[PDB]
Amino acid sequence: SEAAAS
Amino acid sequence: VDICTAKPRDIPMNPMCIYRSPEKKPEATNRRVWELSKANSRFATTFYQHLADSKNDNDNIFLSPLSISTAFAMTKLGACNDTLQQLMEVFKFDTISEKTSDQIHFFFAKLNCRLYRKANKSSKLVSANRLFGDKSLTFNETYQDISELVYGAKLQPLDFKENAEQSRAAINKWVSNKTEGRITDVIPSEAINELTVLVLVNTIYFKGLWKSKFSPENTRKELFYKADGESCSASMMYQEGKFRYRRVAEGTQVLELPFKGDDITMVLILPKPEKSLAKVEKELTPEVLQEWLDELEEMMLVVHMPRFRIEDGFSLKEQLQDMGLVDLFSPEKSKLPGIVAEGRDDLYVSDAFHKAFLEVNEEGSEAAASTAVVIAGRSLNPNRVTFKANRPFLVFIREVPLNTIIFMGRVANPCV
Amino acid sequence: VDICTAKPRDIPMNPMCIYEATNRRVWELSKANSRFATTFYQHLADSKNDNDNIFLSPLSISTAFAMTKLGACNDTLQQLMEVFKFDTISEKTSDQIHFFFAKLNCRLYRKANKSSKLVSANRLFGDKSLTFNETYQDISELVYGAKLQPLDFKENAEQSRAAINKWVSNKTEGRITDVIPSEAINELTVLVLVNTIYFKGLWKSKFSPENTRKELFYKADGESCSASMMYQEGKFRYRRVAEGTQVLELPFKGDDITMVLILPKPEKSLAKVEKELTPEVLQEWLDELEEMMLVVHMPRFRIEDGFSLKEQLQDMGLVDLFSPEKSKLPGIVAEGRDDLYVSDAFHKAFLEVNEEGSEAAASTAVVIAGRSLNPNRVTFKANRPFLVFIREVPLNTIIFMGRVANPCV
Ligand SMILES: CC(=O)N[C@@H]1[C@@H](O)[C@H](O)[C@@H](CO)O[C@@H]1O
Ligand SMILES: CC(=O)N[C@@H]1[C@@H](O)[C@H](O)[C@@H](CO)O[C@@H]1O
Ligand SMILES: CC(=O)N[C@@H]1[C@@H](O)[C@H](O)[C@@H](CO)O[C@@H]1O
Ligand SMILES: CC(=O)N[C@@H]1[C@@H](O)[C@H](O)[C@@H](CO)O[C@H]1O
Ligand SMILES: CC(=O)N[C@@H]1[C@@H](O)[C@H](O)[C@@H](CO)O[C@H]1O
Ligand SMILES: CC(=O)N[C@@H]1[C@@H](O)[C@H](O)[C@@H](CO)O[C@H]1O
Repeated sequence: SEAAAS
Repeated sequence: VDICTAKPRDIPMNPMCIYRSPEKKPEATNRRVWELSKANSRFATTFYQHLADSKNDNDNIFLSPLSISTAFAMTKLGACNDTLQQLMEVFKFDTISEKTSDQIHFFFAKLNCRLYRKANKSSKLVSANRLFGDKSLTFNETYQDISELVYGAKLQPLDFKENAEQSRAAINKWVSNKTEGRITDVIPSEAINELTVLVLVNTIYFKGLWKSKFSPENTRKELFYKADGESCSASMMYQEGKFRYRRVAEGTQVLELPFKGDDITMVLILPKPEKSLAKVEKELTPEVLQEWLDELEEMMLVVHMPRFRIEDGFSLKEQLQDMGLVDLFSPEKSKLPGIVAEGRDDLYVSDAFHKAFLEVNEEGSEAAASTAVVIAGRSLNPNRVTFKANRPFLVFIREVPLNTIIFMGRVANPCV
Repeated sequence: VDICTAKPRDIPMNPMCIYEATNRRVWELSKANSRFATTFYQHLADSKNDNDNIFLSPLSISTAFAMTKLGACNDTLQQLMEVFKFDTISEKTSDQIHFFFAKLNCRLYRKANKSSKLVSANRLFGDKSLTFNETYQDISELVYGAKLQPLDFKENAEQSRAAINKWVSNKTEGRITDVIPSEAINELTVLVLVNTIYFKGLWKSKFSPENTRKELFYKADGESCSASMMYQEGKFRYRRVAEGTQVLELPFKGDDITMVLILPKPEKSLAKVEKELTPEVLQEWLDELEEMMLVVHMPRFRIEDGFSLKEQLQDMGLVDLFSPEKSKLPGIVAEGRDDLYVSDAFHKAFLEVNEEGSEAAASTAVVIAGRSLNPNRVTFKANRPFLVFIREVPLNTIIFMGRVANPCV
């Protein structure tokens, strides 16, 4: 799983 | 003086204003950072309920509550009066009884220290904060210092007056970089103009591998049943093994899939085919979700979970407003005197945007398949529990030791 | 004289009756042994419950009957050539096969490296009152390192049986303790030809005991039993093939001896794979394996199998040898007896697998003129079995083969 947020 | 090992007395907050949280009504970890974790989750769950309610049942949803909490907690540093109060209430920081608004930040630094341990771990969980101010303005020295000391946010000067666009391209480049390219164009072209003085930004990036492998060889196409009563073809990952699980109210299934390291996991909430996910969401209370998590027990089962990519982006202004955060957005009522020094005390937030990315599959890589799994001499109980996620479900990626919800969302359509 | 080094003529083979080049010969024999292996396994499989364990060393069995063939004649000799496929080796004389079998054994058990232990020990047991033909005795000792030990079968069948089983136990680090059943040997027993093989290798990639977990294993008809499942992640020569059948190779230190596991797709039956097994089918698979990163789950276990070989072998072609009327083994006893036939032949194998590596042992005893014992039996059918092979790569020899079904021990 790869997750990113901004 | 390292904040991660500092005593509250080694870190002077000198806040412009203070708010006293009203009076209320474990496991070898820190009492305070544990309470802040609880707070962030109350905001997480609540905000998610709101967001999902304004969303159509066929839409995927994904975001980072931690990211949001962190950004606004950063903004609270210069908040005062009713803006300061609302911030404390909406983000539930006021539920850490009789604690002053300035102490929250010390606890938040301690929470961040644990979260981004960076130790010789297996899964990667990093975070990056930064303040982009106009080169011409003069920001508060304490605001500048504390933003750096507590949240590691530097103050990079940009030229919003003359080159807003060039400044916007700078910000976007930074975020893209801090998110391994997964988050691009966070800030809309329209936004950021000559009157823009501050752009506060938080980024969170995660990448982990499954502790229990989903062999690509076993992935196959299966029908997914959307909310609109129709179906579509999805890539279904398959495996059998032991995972913490629990059948809760009305046949809803809760499953935890850990990543290498055990520190972080993925929790899935799958309602029985009968019950609609909208109901589970409406009932998904902070205390309910917590009960469910505590009831998970290791158990042998079959897992049917789709591969999928989710890209969500939206403005937080409306949702946050309906939740009680009004002053912050009002040019007339906003109180942020502790941010910009000398004048311009009627500074307010013009907009707040969130953009999140999520990819789930076997190897974690988008490349082809280079792995397999061989299980010899296995004979499981013919009556083993089965978890088949071919209908909308909820997803969370949490840091267990702290019980922090790093990301959350809904997979309403994993199809292609 | 050392046969390993010697050449065709340097060894005076004087068999009574009859019916690189040394390297291509040895190879052809390895193929012959392989052929017998898969064929015998299928017949053996038909006599068992698809959910029962099956372990055996085809090589051991092939060696004991080769040894026995040194005194065979007529059809008996011929049938022996065909049943064990020695008759497919580019030769002319039934006696030449022995020279290459010696060459093989030489390469199999005599090496410098010896990263893994693989030993063999053959021996003959003749009645203390008979005069055994001297050529047969000398040739058996030369070609198979099998000395003829005296035993009093006429007055002490039991003392003797225990004696032989004990000799076998000594050559198998005590893993094979009762190759010969209780009443298999009696006063009329003339000779007992025996083979033993002992192996013990270390995983080239051992498993960590820390990663081993208990797991409920459900027996087909019935309940469960706790099982120790090992876990490891790494690169292995692997390959998923037709109908979802997986072929996985686990090499031992040195890479000259490996263990090949074969498993059907879940819910698909193994019997289908066994019915299509063949030296070539197996070779096909072995050639398709590719290096791959994979997770391997495999139980810690040991299985022991024992049985008579008479039935299976007769159905395969060996009829005469067991017939008190048609059997023709004139080249064994010079004076003392003359109606020699095999009453029975027993085999017993042992396999143990753990984190450090693997351990296997076997033995075959061909009993002459003894009492034909009725087929023994120990049924405990389990479930979802996988095939296993422990072969020596350079020599293309299947040392051990079987079906692991009960990982509960
Ligand atoms: C906000 C802060 O930095 N604290 C001081 C406060 O202690 C002092 O009384 C005041 C002058 O009266 O100047 C600052 O506000
Ligand atoms: C409502 C308002 O603006 N006035 C008060 C101000 O008198 C007080 O000194 C300050 C300290 O937090 O809190 C508010 O700003
Ligand atoms: C001792 C005896 O019984 N005579 C035969 C002999 O004629 C034959 O040449 C030899 C070859 O195997 O086998 C036996 O020795
Ligand atoms: C690890 C990676 O590939 N990401 C790159 C990094 O190599 C580079 O140092 C950085 C700018 O300093 O930009 C990132 O996007
Ligand atoms: C530079 C400036 O405007 N002075 C204020 C100062 O009066 C106040 O004590 C401090 C606390 O936040 O914040 C500064 O910005
Ligand atoms: C059936 C039988 O005993 N007859 C033949 C005999 O004529 C022959 O001289 C001898 C030589 O090997 O082989 C025997 O099998």
